[PDB]
Amino acid sequence: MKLNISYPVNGSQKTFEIDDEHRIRVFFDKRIGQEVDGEAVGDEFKGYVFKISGGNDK
RNA sequence: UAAUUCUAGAGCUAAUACAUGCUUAAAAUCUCGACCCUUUGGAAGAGAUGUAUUUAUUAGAUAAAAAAUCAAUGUCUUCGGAC
Repeated sequence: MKLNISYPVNGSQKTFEIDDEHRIRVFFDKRIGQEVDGEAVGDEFKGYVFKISGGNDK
């Protein structure tokens, strides 16, 4: 599953690709318009606050 | 996404698009009525009046002559009020 991630202060954006299962399910059962924490998924994402704003299925 | 004039997230800037919003003659006429001190009174001041919407109520005259009359008045006053 891809991850279209964007930073709207610098204006840059970057995609990301992750493969396992257990890091994903923090996202699960969430409507869009709320936040998560990247420490649940990423050691490179310590302290990071997100928000979910769209997707596309298979 | 195998795919069709399929489309998602993030970042910019316009209008005869979208949303708001000022300017201006003088006159007249109505209602309210500070006061006034009086007869038969007259008055400051105030506000109202574009067009469009809806309802109610008036004008939108007309076939041929002259008095008596109830008063009011325009007027020469003829202080009669006839006209």
